[PDB]
Parts: sequence; C-alpha cells; structure tokens
Amino acid sequence: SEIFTLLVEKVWNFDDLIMAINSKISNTHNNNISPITKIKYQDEDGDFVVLGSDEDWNVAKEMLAENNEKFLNIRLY
Repeated sequence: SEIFTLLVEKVWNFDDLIMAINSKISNTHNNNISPITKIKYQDEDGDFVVLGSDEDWNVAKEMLAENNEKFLNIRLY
C-alpha cells in the first residue's frame, strides 16, 4: 500500500537505487537495511511492475531512458 516517489539520478545500478530508497525511507535507523526486498516500481506515475533480480531493473532503466520518463514510484505491500 505505502507509496514512495523517487527519480533515478545518474542511472542507478540497482544497489544505488536501493540505497537511495533506504536513504529516504527511515534515514534514522529503522528498516534502513532493505525495503522488505519487495520493492515494486512505477513509471510515469501510471504503470506498476515489481522487480528483484537485476534484470527487471535493466528493463526499467532502459524504459526510463528510451521513454524519456524518469518519475519512479516504489510500492511496499
């Protein structure tokens, strides 16, 4: 349910994206290790798709770059 909004600066190698997610989410010292590893991502604030292996993210980065879109949303459920 919880929605998160993030924009992929300098094309993250996923780890950068995860770390950025945690940087935003509870920067203090809560679940700032891994976002439940159930990260789900949305693009152009319109479509929702979920990743885990460094492959779906490859599709997303290419999508963002090719589409020109950069808005990304992250769902935890």
